[PDB]
Amino acid sequence: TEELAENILKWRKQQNEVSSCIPKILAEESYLYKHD
Amino acid sequence: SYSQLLQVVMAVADTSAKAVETVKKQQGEQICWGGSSSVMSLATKMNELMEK
Repeated sequence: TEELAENILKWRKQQNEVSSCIPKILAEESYLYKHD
Repeated sequence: SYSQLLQVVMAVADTSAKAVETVKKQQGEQICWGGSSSVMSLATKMNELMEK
C-alpha cells in the first residue's frame, strides 16, 4: 500500500516535471527549424 | 475455590473460541479484491506501474 503510494506520487511528479520541461525543448526545436 | 476455577475454565474456553474465530478470519482471506471490476482496474494500475 505505501509502496504504490510512493510509486503513484513519483509518476505524478515525473510527468509534471516533463510537462514543465516540454517548453524549452519545443522552443529549441522551433528555433532550430526556423533558422537556416 | 470452585468459583474462581469456573471463571478460569470459561475464560480459557472463551480464549479458545476467539482463537478459532481469529483462525477463521486469518485463513478466510478477508480481502475480496472488489469482485470483477476492481480486480481489472487494479490490473490496469499494475500495467501502468510497469510502464517504467
